[PDB]
Amino acid sequence: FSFIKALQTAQQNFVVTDPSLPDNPIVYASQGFLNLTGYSLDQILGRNCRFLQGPETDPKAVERIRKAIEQGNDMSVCLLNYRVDGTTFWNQFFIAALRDAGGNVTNFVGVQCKVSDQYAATVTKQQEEEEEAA
Ligand SMILES: Cc1cc2nc3c(=O)[nH]c(=O)nc-3n(C[C@H](O)[C@H](O)[C@H](O)COP(=O)(O)O)c2cc1C
Repeated sequence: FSFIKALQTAQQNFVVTDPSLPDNPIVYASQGFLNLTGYSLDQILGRNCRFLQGPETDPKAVERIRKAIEQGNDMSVCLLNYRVDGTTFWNQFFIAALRDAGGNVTNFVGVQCKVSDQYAATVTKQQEEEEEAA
């Protein structure tokens, strides 16, 4: 709740989605998200965030995000995302399930952090090794 306030003042790139609506659409996007991705609000409001994914996005990573959403818990992962002009960037992605006072999930918050090639090489390597383990 103030978590979201904290992201605003930290000027982060994030969206909030509403899983009560079909296909878990975006109901808010920060200015930082618009700047990073090059989309406008009209393009993304009421839409699922998968438009950030492209042909070279690791599907194992997308799957990890899917399970956390199905279970209503938190995770992070580094994957390839795509801007509106089709240019790419490395995204250290974080997602949190927001629960109400009764413990029911009301929202998801996805924070996008653009990261370097150097950083991404290490983390995706570690992710590949984790996947190879299981
Ligand atoms: C709050 C939120 C933020 C999201 N942000 C991203 C993102 O930055 N990058 C990404 O590749 N997927 C993002 N997604 C994941 C997709 O929306 C989708 O949940 C994922 O691709 C798995 O579900 P699907 O198989 O139905 O596409 C986000 C999802 C949520 C709920």
